[PDB]
Amino acid sequence: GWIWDGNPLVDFASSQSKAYLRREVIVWGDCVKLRYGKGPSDSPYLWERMSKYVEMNARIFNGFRIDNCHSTPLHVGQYFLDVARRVNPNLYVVAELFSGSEAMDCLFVERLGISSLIREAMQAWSEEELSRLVHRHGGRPIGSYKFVPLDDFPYPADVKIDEEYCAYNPDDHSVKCVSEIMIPKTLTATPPHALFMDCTHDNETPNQKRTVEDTLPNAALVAFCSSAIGSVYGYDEVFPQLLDLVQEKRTYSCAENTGISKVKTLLNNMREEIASEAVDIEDSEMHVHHDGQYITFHRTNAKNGKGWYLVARTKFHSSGDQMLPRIKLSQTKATFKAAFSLERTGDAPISDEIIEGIPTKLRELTGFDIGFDENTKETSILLPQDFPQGSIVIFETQQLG
Amino acid sequence: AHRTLLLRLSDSGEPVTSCSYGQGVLTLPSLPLPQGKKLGDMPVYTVKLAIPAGSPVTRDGLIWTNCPPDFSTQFDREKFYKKIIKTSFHEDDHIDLDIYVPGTYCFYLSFKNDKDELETTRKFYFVVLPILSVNDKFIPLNSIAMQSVVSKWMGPTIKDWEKVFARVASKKYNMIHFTPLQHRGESNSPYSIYDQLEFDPTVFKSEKEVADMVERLRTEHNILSLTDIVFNHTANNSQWLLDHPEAGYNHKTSPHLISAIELDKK
Amino acid sequence: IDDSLDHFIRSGAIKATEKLSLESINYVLYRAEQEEYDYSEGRSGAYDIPDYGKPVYCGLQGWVSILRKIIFYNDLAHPLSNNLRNGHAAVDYVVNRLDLYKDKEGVAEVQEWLRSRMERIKQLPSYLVPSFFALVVGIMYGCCRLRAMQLMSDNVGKSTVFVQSLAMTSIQMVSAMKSTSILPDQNIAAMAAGLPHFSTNYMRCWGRDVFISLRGLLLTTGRYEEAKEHILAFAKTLKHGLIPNLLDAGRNPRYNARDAAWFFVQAIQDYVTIVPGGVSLLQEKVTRRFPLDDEYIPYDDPKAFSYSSTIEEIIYEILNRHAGGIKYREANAGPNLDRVMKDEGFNVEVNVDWETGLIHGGSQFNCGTWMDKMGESEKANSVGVPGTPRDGAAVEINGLLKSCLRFVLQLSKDGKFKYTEVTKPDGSKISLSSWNDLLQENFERCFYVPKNKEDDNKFEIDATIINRRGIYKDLYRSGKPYEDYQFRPNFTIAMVVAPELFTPDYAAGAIELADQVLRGPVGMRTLDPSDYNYRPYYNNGEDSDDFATSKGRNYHQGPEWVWCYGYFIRAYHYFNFLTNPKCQVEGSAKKLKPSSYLYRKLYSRLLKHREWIENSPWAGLAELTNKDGEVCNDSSPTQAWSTGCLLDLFYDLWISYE
Repeated sequence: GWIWDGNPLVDFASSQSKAYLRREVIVWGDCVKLRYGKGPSDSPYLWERMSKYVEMNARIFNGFRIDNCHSTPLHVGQYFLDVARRVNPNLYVVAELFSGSEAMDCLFVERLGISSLIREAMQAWSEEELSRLVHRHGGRPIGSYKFVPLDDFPYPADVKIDEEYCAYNPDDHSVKCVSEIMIPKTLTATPPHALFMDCTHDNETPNQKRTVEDTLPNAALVAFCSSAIGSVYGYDEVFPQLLDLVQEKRTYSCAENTGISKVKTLLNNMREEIASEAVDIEDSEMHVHHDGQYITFHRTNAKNGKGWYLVARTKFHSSGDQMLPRIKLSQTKATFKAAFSLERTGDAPISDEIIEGIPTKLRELTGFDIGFDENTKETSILLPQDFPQGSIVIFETQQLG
Repeated sequence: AHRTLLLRLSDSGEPVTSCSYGQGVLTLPSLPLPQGKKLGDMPVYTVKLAIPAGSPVTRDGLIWTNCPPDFSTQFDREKFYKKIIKTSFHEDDHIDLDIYVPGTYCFYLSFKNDKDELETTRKFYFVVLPILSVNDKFIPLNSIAMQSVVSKWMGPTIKDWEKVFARVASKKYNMIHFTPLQHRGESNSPYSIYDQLEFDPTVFKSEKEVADMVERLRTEHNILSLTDIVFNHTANNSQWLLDHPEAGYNHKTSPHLISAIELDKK
Repeated sequence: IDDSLDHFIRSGAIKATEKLSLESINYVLYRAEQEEYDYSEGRSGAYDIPDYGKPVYCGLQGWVSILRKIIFYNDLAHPLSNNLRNGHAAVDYVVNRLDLYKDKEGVAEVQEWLRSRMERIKQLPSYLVPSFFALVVGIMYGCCRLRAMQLMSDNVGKSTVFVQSLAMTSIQMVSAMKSTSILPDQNIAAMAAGLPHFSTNYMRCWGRDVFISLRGLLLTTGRYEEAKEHILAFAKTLKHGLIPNLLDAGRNPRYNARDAAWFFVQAIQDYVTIVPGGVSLLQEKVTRRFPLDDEYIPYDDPKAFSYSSTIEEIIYEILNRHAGGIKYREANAGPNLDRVMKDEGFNVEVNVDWETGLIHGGSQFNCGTWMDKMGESEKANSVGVPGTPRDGAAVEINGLLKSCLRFVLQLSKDGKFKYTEVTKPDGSKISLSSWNDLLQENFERCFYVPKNKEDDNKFEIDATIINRRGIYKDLYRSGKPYEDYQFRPNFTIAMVVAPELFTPDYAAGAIELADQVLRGPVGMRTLDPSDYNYRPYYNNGEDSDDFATSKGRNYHQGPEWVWCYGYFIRAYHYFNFLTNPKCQVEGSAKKLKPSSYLYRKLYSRLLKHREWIENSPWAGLAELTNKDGEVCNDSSPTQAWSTGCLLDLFYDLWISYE
């Protein structure tokens, strides 16, 4: 099970803990803890069983997802992921990892070979908390500095030179040097990759924690981040309530194209076009702004001037009418891409053999004015007063020069 | 080609940080392999280690890494390989580390002490991300859209599962997260696993039946599959718990809980 | 008229076509009047334009085919121009007819856009209606044509007008109907053989036409989910180890088709080769609505849905039972199936001469091949006499067999086919690789006709009955042995499906003669003009006493068919690229790609087809042409295999060099 506020690195079923005696355990009688020792010599069947367990799914799937990976011992997780990697060298490891700190989180990623850490958007308590969360996984600041070798490098007189920056074949998928002097691209500690979930199977549904309207802006905010995204089935289908993994047996409705489904089709295809246009950490820039129940997300590629601009009026609660000032973009041209509003059309159906979501209207919006001053080269973007909470608009932007 | 990065080291063998991106990990870029080429055909990446001239580590200095020296050689976490450090007082030494397979690698240095002893730096890890293709369409790790679906809520038939696959493929996800697909224990929770070594018999028959469905997801909907994996526990009614009770914490294996057993039995 | 009317008429058309489908576009653009009656119980049909006639399609194409020349010359005096001034009936017709299809995907939205604009047009002076009518129809036409190109695959979406005009035939031919279908329990999309006469009831679906066209109309365009459903729908109708030609929606089909079963398995290979993940087709389970032996029509018997057969065993069953031998008189034989075929013709037998490994079948009272014209002239005394019985070893049937064998051999290599044995009528077993290497050794021997008299002693040649050297026989040991040695385009099918059986120089030189002899401007001459039986004019109404021409027995001896031109030029391409060095150039990365000299040759042989589909009221290619391009007034004006086999060529060039 788990201790209340205890360090997950300490095996509470081991000698160094009194938690079962001192009763400090919030327990799962459902599952029985497995005792790996200091190695296979301390449990030769469990290690042999888990090994073939790992080796089986490594033959099938493309990767793993490790529940409470922080509670899994290190030497254990390292051994089996190495075993899986011998089966499936392109193994994609995902982990809901919250160790005692970020430094420890990074240490686990180092030794385990985790490829992405899971971050949840429903943990946000307020509009700003979400905007910070989205700022964390949004990218680097716009106009951020780029790295060059300066006076901290040796310059061998016999160093190779890409005269006129022309020794990179786009089909060789090379790692390009910073310039003509071929000092290789620098291997630097970057933060571990994130898989941003707009809602997990352990999160309370937007109906529960906020309202159902947020399912549109929330998902758009998450999808604009420079990271992997995810969602549980039913989030887009606007289910009314978090499913109990233990009790419930109802079946997913076959009602197609409900709620956000058409919007996630747009978002993912939109990110499919962005594809391999941003490789290293400095290729994808961002700007997130928080103003009341509005949250603004500008997404920018640092090489080509293409961008996407998201205006999201979130619905954590029904908090009244708020008017956003005219958006100003310097030396940028904008273009209307799409806009949607989500509104609840009565409560959810009550069924016993099938789980159906809340009826929703995905209304398309209009009334956006994009003024562009041909002198100052400043694009102005105005919203219509018909922009209810739970609505988004997406602009394609392009920097001039 | 040019798939080399420069990992500068300090005078103590620690890696130099080039920018302050915050607390992080030495992850190499997510890139597809070149034209029509397999993992064996070439080093995935080459990590060039730069050792400072005349630094303390250059005295009988060796680089030790668990990076296999060949594609044929398999990877052992505990098997490390020697690379000699070219000592000069004026010129730095550079030591390429050819990498042929994704995964987690690490390296440390051994050098001669000021007491002529053998001293060893910390292990320093760097990660090579996998290369996810769906149908020879490379998927950057930053473009993944993953759908979590619980199987026991997807109906009772494989045919009733491909209805969910087509719905999420319309919503244009490119990866599906599968809650554990094995025979569940008493309370029917997907994470309390009855048997980890064969799948849900109510829906599946063999390992081939799930591997074909997962491959069917890969070719008809351009979607990749991954599953939960539970390490910390098994279900409270595993048929092998009777044949092997030592895999848990017993009065025999973990005696400190004897005082704790008689507190629940009382 | 106001400044906003202009923007109103030109907007909203793309959003209206959003939810359309390559199936539903058929109901908006095409629909022959007979296809329209099918949905209207005979009430509606095509709009009769006074002092003119009717557009050939009820859909927008019917209007466009007339309006294009009217807009070009500003023919404000045209009968349609006059009619559009005198009333709003043609204005209302465009909108109302979609009530028949208001339930199909995206038609309701397209109908509303048309309705909303047409109503606003009617509020204009009468003399302005024609221009706005043509403008509105033209705009919605283009948006539907665009939607088609977006839904189809890249090779079609980025091509010339001619390629796209070909691809639009796939929409003409694939629609759902009310009188027929390809499945007995449902009514779904079913590919017609051609419009208008092969579109309704039993006359729509034909297994030979479906699968010869399946590659071009469905795979080259990307309609994979529609190619699968047509394959599975015939899988249920397998009996005698053969596929029926007259698919009666999977409800009492006719099994006189020795050809369909091998074009059927050919398409299966084409499906698996092309569709990403197409190997998944093999394990697809089909309800076999007939018995595993070959009893009799029991469409209501509970043994219909009795058992299941995967495509794996379905492929094997065709191969196995063919070897083991097949003997049967057609079920329900008699006049109620063929009121002119003789009593011995309903007895169909097919086996393999294992000294060669090829397949013989039929008789002088049969029509088992694609050349299946049965005579009927009582005055000319030809009742029951097949015009072209092609008994014994037909080139394509065995070429298609080699292709099938080559397919399943490399297939089992990849662990996707579990079968290797094959039982002979006595009780012997032969590996598929042995049968494969049997044809590889004996085919060209039994079929080639050497140019040098010296070599006749090696190719089983009877020089008494010959006409031209340097040829592949049309048949091997048939009934009339001089019909073995006739120059017919049928051999090109084997060249396309199994080129391993041919030595390059012989195939190259043989098809150069077809280029000079059998190649018309649009149609492939179905018989060497130097033969005595050559009659290249087809009148299915001639009453006179001529044994050849009366009641249209000429169908397959002389007349120039268009779908054979596809298999011809595909092989003309392949073997002029292997043989003649002037047709090769060092393509990028030294891989072998054709030169402009070869492209120029292919280009010059498709001009007369582009001209045809351009100046055709039906936006397609005919099924048949009389001598030297003359229009055959009995030929269907648009046929599936006629266009699907030209698309076949373009996919060849695309999938290999682009």
